Amino acid sequence: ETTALVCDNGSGLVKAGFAGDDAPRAVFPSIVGRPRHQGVMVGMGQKDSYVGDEAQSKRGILTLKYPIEHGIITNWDDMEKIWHHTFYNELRVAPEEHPTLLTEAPLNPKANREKMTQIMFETFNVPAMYVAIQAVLSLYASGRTTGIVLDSGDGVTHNVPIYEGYALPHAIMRLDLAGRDLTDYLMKILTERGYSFVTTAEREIVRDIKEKLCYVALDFENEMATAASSSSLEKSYELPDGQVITIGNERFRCPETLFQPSFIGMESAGIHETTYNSIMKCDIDIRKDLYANNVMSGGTTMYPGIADRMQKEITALAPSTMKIKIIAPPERKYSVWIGGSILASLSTFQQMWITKQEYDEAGPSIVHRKCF
Amino acid sequence: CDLMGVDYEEMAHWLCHRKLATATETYIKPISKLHAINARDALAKHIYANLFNWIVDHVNKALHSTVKQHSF
Amino acid sequence: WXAXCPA
Amino acid sequence: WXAXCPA
Amino acid sequence: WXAXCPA
Ligand SMILES: Nc1ncnc2c1ncn2[C@@H]1O[C@H](COP(=O)(O)OP(=O)(O)O)[C@@H](O)[C@H]1O
Ligand SMILES: [Mg+2]
Repeated sequence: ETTALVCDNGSGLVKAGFAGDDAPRAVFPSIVGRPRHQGVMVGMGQKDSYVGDEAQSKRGILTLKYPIEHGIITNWDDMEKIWHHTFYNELRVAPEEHPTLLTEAPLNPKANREKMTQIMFETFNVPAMYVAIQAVLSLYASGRTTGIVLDSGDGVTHNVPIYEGYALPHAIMRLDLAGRDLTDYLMKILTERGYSFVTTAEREIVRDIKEKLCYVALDFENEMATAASSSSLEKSYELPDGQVITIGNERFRCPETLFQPSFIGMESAGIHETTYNSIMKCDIDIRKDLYANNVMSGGTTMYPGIADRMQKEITALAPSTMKIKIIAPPERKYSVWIGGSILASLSTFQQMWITKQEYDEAGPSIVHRKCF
Repeated sequence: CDLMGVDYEEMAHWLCHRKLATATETYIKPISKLHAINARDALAKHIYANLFNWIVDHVNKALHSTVKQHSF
Repeated sequence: WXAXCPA
Repeated sequence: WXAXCPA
Repeated sequence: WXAXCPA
């Protein structure tokens, strides 16, 4: 009949699809390119801007911009280009026919939701929509009603404790560390070894290096002692021009800055200490049930060994007599989408949508009272 | 597996794991004992319902006649 | 952002 | 250098 | 503190 669209804007990848199917059928980077060189050949069909995988294919000749930075949409016309491309090109569905479900990080400005709703109603003319919290959807995705979700995409990291379906909004922690600034750190440490990656395309090469070769050390000092004392840890990667580059302690040393943000120069504690300091803000009767479920979400939690490092140092911080259990399903990169796909298909949820009648009556202000 | 002519190792793997595929990328992941039991019983029900529809279609092949039916 | 961070 | 730039 | 609150 009619099936809601489910869209998660993220930073980096857009992933989108229809409610009640199990994985997104559109996935592509939320990136817009504009050509920067003088075009020479007449009659080429040359185009004003490129979106998604087009801008990845041609990225040699493009300036690449991300329209979302730390979960805040900074540039709105490019975000409208990304949604226009998503609905018409990727899904090939007319948005007037389908409710749309949209996903956001907690504690980000309200103007972002007001503009997202004004755009979805006025330009797209979407009949109904909703804005959902990224972390809440990872519980729907992992089959739980209780747990402290740790979520990290590109941009924002946040912890959200939930207990039997009640959020605890005073205990929500948010951190801007994750994912892009790891790449801007890797580009800085790789220069030490004599490699220089400046352009926005070279940043995409370093992002691919990070996704292939980085891993998290169980003990950071033992492994720096080992990699100073050996070649055994060292891996080599082939650049798109067929050069070959060799990467040593940098590969474990890059994601350690998740646990020691002072490397990039932040003043806040690592994700393990924001997790523990988030559990410490919950009332003592429920802490046992948060230690028994920790749910990792989003791509920045994909590094090998990040679960066992998290469990090791949280088990160091926690009182000795409790199970600490870290839950990290291999699919977790899509968990926020799978959770929104579940949520949008419930029958109880069909009264939750903001309808255009209500937007017309109350204006975009309504989103704050109706949505979370 | 002997009765049904399948590789023991493939039924033993797929009974306990389920597979999800994004358009570029596929993940195999385990499932709990409850989901494994629910899926075995859904397989048994799906086999039975298809065998039933098959016996009904082979009865219909015996009952049909070639003259075009004007009305019934 | 509008103050603390760049976005 | 050894990758990006020529030196 | 020592039990309830953090200090
Ligand atoms: N296998 C991987 N290992 C390490 N990092 C990854 C991996 N896959 C993606 N990433 C990084 O995680 C970020 C993408 O995560 P994602 O969940 O898609 O972001 P968002 O939630 O904003 O859509 C990017 O910075 C990307 O480089
Ligand atoms: Mg996300």
